[PDB]
Amino acid sequence: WDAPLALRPIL
Amino acid sequence: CGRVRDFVAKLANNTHQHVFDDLSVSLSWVGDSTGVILVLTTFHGQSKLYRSEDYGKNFKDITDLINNTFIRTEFGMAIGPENSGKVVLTAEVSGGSRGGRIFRSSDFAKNFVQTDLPFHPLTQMMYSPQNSDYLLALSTENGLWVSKNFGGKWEEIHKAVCLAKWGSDNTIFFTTYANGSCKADLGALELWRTSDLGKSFKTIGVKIYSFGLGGRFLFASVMADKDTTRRIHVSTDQGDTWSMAQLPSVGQEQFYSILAANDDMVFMHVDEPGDTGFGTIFTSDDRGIVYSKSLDRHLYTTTGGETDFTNVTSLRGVYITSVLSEDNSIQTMITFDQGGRWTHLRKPENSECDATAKNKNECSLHIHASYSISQKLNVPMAPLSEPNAVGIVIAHGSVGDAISVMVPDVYISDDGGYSWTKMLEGPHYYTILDSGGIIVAIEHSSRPINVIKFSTDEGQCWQTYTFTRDPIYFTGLASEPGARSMNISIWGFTESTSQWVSYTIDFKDILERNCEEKDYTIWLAHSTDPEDYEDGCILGYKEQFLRLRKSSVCQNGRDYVVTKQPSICLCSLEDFLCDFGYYRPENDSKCVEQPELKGHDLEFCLYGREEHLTTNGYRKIPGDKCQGGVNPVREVKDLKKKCTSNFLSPE
Ligand SMILES: *[C@@H]1O[C@H](CO)[C@@H](O[C@@H]2O[C@H](CO)[C@@H](O[C@@H]3O[C@H](CO)[C@@H](O)[C@H](O)[C@@H]3O)[C@H](O)[C@H]2NC(C)=O)[C@H](O)[C@H]1NC(C)=O
Ligand SMILES: *[C@@H]1O[C@H](CO)[C@@H](O[C@@H]2O[C@H](CO)[C@@H](O[C@@H]3O[C@H](CO)[C@@H](O)[C@H](O)[C@@H]3O)[C@H](O)[C@H]2NC(C)=O)[C@H](O)[C@H]1NC(C)=O
Ligand SMILES: *[C@@H]1O[C@H](CO)[C@@H](O)[C@H](O)[C@H]1NC(C)=O
Ligand SMILES: *[C@@H]1O[C@H](CO)[C@@H](O)[C@H](O)[C@H]1NC(C)=O
Repeated sequence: WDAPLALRPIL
Repeated sequence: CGRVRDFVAKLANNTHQHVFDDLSVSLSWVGDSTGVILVLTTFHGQSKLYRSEDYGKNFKDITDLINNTFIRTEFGMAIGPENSGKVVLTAEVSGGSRGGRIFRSSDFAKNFVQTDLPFHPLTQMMYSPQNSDYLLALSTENGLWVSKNFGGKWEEIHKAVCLAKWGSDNTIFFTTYANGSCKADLGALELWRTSDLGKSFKTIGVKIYSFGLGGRFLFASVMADKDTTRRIHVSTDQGDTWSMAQLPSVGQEQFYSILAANDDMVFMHVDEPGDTGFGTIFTSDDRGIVYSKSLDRHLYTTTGGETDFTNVTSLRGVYITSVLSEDNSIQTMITFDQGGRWTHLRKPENSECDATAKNKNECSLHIHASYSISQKLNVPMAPLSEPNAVGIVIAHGSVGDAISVMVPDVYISDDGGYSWTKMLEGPHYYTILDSGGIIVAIEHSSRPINVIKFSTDEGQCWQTYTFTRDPIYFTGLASEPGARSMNISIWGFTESTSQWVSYTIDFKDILERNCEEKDYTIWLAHSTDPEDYEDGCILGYKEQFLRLRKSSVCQNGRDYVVTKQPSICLCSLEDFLCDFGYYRPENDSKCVEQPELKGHDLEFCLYGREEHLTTNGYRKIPGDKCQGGVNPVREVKDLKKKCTSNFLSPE
């Protein structure tokens, strides 16, 4: 069971 | 406690079952104030698509509307922004095609239309923020396509593209390669922009490792010439002009991470060298250029991954995260003022200290967020906070001198994490509804369940209600994003053969009346000490809220404005951070020059810009909106000369 929705950009 | 009665008949006729399929569910909401939910079951070669428009009480099958094709969950249900009503599902196609095929709707999933594409997509399609008809996508051949007509007609705008993403006013940014592929040319890339959908172009950066956007700022990591290291550079103007940040350079094993961002400032994690599993938080100024060590030994895993860093959205200035001791134990730190000062969370009054604590009487609360979960502790949900539900913070935790491995209880705050209390014994799943009118909770158990707990008085008193005769193995909750509805959906499956199911409960008849000018009370935010004149002055101002009474029982409503009023405090020295080259030696004192500028301080003062390098040693905290009071009288001083003084310069 998944219910997808702010990811943190990695540099 | 437990004053609400005559409640069984109120929930019974509002409970609404609906069954699906034999034992990959995938749920996406479509637009605010619609009730449109889309389930995509996937058998793995078969798919089945469902659709409510009454907040998940009743569904209807629309597998037919996608010509009963197999859909790839990998990309998942690409939902458009706002109430644009747009849904795009990416179909599996038989191998050896020219390109892929997509099922797309622009009418809240009433009429899907088939569309073959000129390319095979590698990513989910990205909806522009400005205009919902404008999509982009990156092919398997690393080619950036764009469509102006909601994915009808696609135009390939560049040939070799590693990463692309939208910005404000339909501007596309992206990174490109030359000789090899992406992984080989990592470091030797260049960063483009197009203002006008790939008609015009501009090489806004070179020798790039990677790029990213947070709030107002464009960030880009850049490799140094004759070195394996890289440095972050910041543009506030879509990459026309650039300035190197006042942050340390890092190697190829280490990373940067935009923990959080807005118009005012950015929290920046910088990994510590040597595979340590931690780094250092730095908070920016309004320029995004000068940084300031907020927190040491901030826990953040190898190769990106997980952190406990958490914006407590239910109060201004509040952020929770987790840090590692020298000991090699994990403690949870809270900041109430945008990462100026950090500290331990207050121990709950209704709790004894666990086995981690040296002292039995005295300890602190610790919070289970993404790290606890990753390490397979018995933690169903990370912390929860809704901005409309002012004050309210719900999370799992341990009470002691560190995070403990024991099965945690659920603790709640009503004031943005100054004070706490045990909400429920043992782990639960939780959802806030109607802006803090009703909190709702389901137990996490090995064996199946049939009951749901609810609290009208913000966690202080709970009421049990049996929502089903034949019990279910619970999997998750689903509510309408925004946390303004009163329509929870309880998902699970039957005892093992087995199949999916969803009991959806309206709470309309429980909160029978709407609220009134009598139900709300005055509440000051950030109340340290009322006897002080400057009580509640975070970032140079106070806020006083109208807040729903705990005792009172009513619907706030879908159109509930959070009523607050500011009070602008006087500026002290504390409202100013120290600009580059200065520091605070004594605790609570003036910003004064550091004599030895070393490390990346010395790097900035040499390699930099004179504008940021000349200063009176003070800048206003970003987002700090004080008036009057102290203003830095000190004379300006150019710091480049002092640094270059020591070097013999060529004629
Ligand atoms: C931590 O969380 C809070 C709450 O989520 C963030 O504050 C919110 O910031 C947003 C974006 O800057 C503000 O949005 C507003 O949107 C309306 C409508 O478009 C617009 O009229 C306003 O000018 C503004 O852009 C919002 O005011 C604000 N919300 C609250 C409740 O304070 C905060 O930015 C987060 N911190 C970080 C570093 O991301
Ligand atoms: C929980 O779910 C129920 C549905 O299961 C939601 O009911 C909705 O209630 C509103 C009335 O307040 C209906 O709004 C419509 O508004 C338009 C424009 O004003 C009007 O022309 C229509 O005649 C209608 O009144 C809406 O259709 C209705 N939904 C259904 C399926 O009947 C309810 O909003 C949810 N509860 C909360 C608190 O969000
Ligand atoms: C609930 O719904 C049923 C079926 O429509 C009806 O018989 C009953 O009168 C309703 N009200 C109550 C209070 O049970
Ligand atoms: C299925 O796709 C075909 C394309 O050949 C289309 O003509 C048809 O309208 C679709 N099915 C239904 C039942 O409409």
